Amino acid sequence: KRQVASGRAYIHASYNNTIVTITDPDGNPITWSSGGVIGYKGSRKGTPYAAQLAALDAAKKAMAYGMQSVDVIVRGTGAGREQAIRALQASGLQVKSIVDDTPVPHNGCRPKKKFRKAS
Amino acid sequence: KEYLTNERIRAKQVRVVGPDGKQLGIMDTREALRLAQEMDLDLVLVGPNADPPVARIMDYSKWRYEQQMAEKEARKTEVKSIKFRVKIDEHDYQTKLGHIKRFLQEGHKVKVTIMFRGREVAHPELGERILNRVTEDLKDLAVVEMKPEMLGRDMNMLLAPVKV
Amino acid sequence: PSRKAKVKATLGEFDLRDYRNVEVLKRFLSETGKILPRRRTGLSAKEQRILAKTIKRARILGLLPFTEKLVRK
Amino acid sequence: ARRRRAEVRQLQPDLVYGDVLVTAFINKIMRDGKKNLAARIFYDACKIIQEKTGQEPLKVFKQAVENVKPRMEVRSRRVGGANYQVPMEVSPRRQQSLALRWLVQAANQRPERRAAVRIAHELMDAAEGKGGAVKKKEDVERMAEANRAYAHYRW
RNA sequence: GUGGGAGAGGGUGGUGGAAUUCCCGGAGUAGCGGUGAAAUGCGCAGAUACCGGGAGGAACGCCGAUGGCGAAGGCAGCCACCUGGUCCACCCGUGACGCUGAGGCGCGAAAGCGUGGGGAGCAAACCGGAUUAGAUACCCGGGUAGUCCACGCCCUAAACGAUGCGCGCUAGGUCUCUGGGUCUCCUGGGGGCCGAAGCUAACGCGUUAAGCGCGCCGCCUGGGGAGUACGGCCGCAAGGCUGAAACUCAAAGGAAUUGACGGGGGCCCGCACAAGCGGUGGAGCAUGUGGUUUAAUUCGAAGCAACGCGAAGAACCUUAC
RNA sequence: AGGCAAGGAGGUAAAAAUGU
RNA sequence: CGCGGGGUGGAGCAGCCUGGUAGCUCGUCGGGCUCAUAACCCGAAGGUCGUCGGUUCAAAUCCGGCCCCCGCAACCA
Ligand SMILES: [Mg+2]
Ligand SMILES: [Mg+2]
Ligand SMILES: [Mg+2]
Ligand SMILES: [Mg+2]
Ligand SMILES: [Mg+2]
Ligand SMILES: [Mg+2]
Ligand SMILES: [Mg+2]
Ligand SMILES: [Mg+2]
Ligand SMILES: [Mg+2]
Ligand SMILES: [Mg+2]
Ligand SMILES: [Mg+2]
Ligand SMILES: [Mg+2]
Ligand SMILES: [Mg+2]
Ligand SMILES: [Mg+2]
Ligand SMILES: [Mg+2]
Ligand SMILES: [Mg+2]
Ligand SMILES: [Mg+2]
Ligand SMILES: [Mg+2]
Ligand SMILES: [Mg+2]
Repeated sequence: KRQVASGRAYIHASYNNTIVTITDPDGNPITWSSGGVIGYKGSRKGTPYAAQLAALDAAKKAMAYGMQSVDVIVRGTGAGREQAIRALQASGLQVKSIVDDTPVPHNGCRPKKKFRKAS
Repeated sequence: KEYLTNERIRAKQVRVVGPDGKQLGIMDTREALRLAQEMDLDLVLVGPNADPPVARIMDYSKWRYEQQMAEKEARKTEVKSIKFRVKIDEHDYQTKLGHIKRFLQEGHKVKVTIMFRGREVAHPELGERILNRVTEDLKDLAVVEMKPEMLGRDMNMLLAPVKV
Repeated sequence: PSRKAKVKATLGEFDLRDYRNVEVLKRFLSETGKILPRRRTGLSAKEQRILAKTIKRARILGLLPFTEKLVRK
Repeated sequence: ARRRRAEVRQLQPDLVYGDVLVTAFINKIMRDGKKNLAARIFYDACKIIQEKTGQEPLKVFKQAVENVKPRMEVRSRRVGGANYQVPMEVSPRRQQSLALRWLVQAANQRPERRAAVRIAHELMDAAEGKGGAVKKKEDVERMAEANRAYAHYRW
């Protein structure tokens, strides 16, 4: 509808779901895909295969904007981050690089007891 | 829970009861199906093993959904106990009262117990003084089904919501 | 089990405390904007600590990176 | 079962052709240890096949088997209280066995009259790409593919 | 004293990015969140994810250690300032000025409270959702106090090395940090680990002693009762410090050992499950039992290892009722 | 290409009250 | 006396409301599990919807009486 051919892909990976955002080289996201995008509601939503599927969908969507020249930024630790990456690699898209932008606090505010109990 | 929808019927000639409840008779299966298609809502066989196959012409899926919703609503309604002691802390009492009120608002019963030991002197009296006071406090929310009855080692009340 | 190089030894004699000498401290960070450990650097403990301090100072200025995102991984 | 990979039995192949697969199929068909009944049944089926689709039923049988052969199916592993249909591979011989079993099942699910006949029909259906056994196989595959989600829970 | 060192030692004044959250701006669409599964939850007023900027408040990733420091509580971004303690070399000055410490005075985490401020995250209570027999819990969603500051209090703690401080002595080896040296090895002061003698109830300790001593102070003299009561003192309170007895029990205890045990670990095994085939449970009947009747339904057998079992032969017999 | 190791993942280690 | 609302297998609750369509939990029975009990799972039994009756093709359902339950207005109490 407005096109680009070049840009990025933020793989946000949680345990509960892995979402792939596909943006331009600026930071204007055009094309995103989630677990609930591929039907998978619940546990599977965040499982590797689901993540992969989401990634594939995102790639396909991007291709509907001529998009080849995509950089890939892996944000966060999740089960599907590697699988998503693999999917992207497979896809048929011009993957620039597999950069890793994990959002790790430089000792930030006290996390929830759960993700904590880390001490 | 679950009936034969429009074309799931080979039950020959059907009791054409709409979602309205109106009889169109003993139509063919096919005729009935056609009608359903035209009317948009499915000929669902609520009694295939009957005097004509009871062809209730509502959307089956929609009907199911409705039923589900109703069921869900039914759950959300329940008994909530507030167990005092004979000796009362006033702040605590207040808090309990508030909780009871909240429960009643929500739609939920408040069975208001006390905890008695032995020492059954002014124990029952104390219980009465407590529970009755509590009732007085929140008459707007609940009125008492069960008065402060002796349970030997408890004093039970049941505050039941004013309107349903 | 780790035997490839020593950032101390691959390097010649210099001033650790010199933080503006920023090209040379870049060796003591990883590929990420992170300090290399005692075990990868192989400086004296004291020396190591001094280096770390210098790195921190540099970062605070703006000369060295505070963090990176790991590439191509 | 614990120690060794437990050896798979080599049979006398068919005395009418020279095929172990055929023998296996006959055995599967055979309930109660009534082989020289089920062998007869098998040959009747073969004859029926010949009468209809006029190829040497052995080849036809093979084709049918190939058609039913599943490659990924579902086991069941409980994980966190939830039971999962774990989609994994099926090993060659095992897969073949499964296919054979399915064929037999289909033959005995069929509403047609006699022993040979049903089997023959089933085989023909399998060859075609339709019938009961094939359908079952397809369903199994789907179950793998509907639950490809859990894959990583490999054994 | 002089010279030199290390250090998250303490305080005061600043600052630096990551992160989170919150808002503005975009770009964009059907969910995100969450979990063992889910559900509440938020979202079309357009979230979640992504970029840009701002507002903050807390906390300091990597270094990082098994490390350093303090007397202990404790202490981590970095910088500056104020400053404590300490170690070493020289052996230079001083000459016994020392060690301890009832009481005293001071410190003292966390929580707590008082007053004022702030408040992003987290988060008791609390409101929800699940979970469950129940759920006032573990799990999830929110959420106030409180975490943060200033000022005041409070003073407890597994305030632990569960080891009071000082000095002398009595094998080494090892790794470490730190200081001097004539520096592949010496010599100081820390921090660990392994061990000579010795000790110890063993465990273990073992030059950083729990060994040999000497100095001194604290405390113990069975467990509960009980850190309770009573009094006293302190405290805004919460409480704390000081601290019994009556009665009661003939144990409470520690350390090991042998087992047994564990929803501890590892290595193993069995038709133990899986894979496969065929059954029982459903039907009738055959029995044996349980139970109930009866004049008696003889007695025995009890989860596997009782139940088509003693019975390998009950019409009378057998047979015991 | 294989050899391991050290690290970082992430998955899995569900639940399940009692006793003469 | 008024008015309101209610009445469902043994107990608590949905349905009425939308004329055809009786669920849910607790208990009762039987079985399984277990060493044994609880819990757990499985079945089984069990409701004509107060009633007279009407409807209507057909009512738990729509209508009323009567019976009640419930609160309040109410004198002797
Ligand atoms: Mg000096
Ligand atoms: Mg917006
Ligand atoms: Mg120290
Ligand atoms: Mg001198
Ligand atoms: Mg002193
Ligand atoms: Mg003193
Ligand atoms: Mg206040
Ligand atoms: Mg929270
Ligand atoms: Mg709940
Ligand atoms: Mg709750
Ligand atoms: Mg919470
Ligand atoms: Mg405060
Ligand atoms: Mg002590
Ligand atoms: Mg030493
Ligand atoms: Mg030792
Ligand atoms: Mg001793
Ligand atoms: Mg105390
Ligand atoms: Mg012991
Ligand atoms: Mg089996």
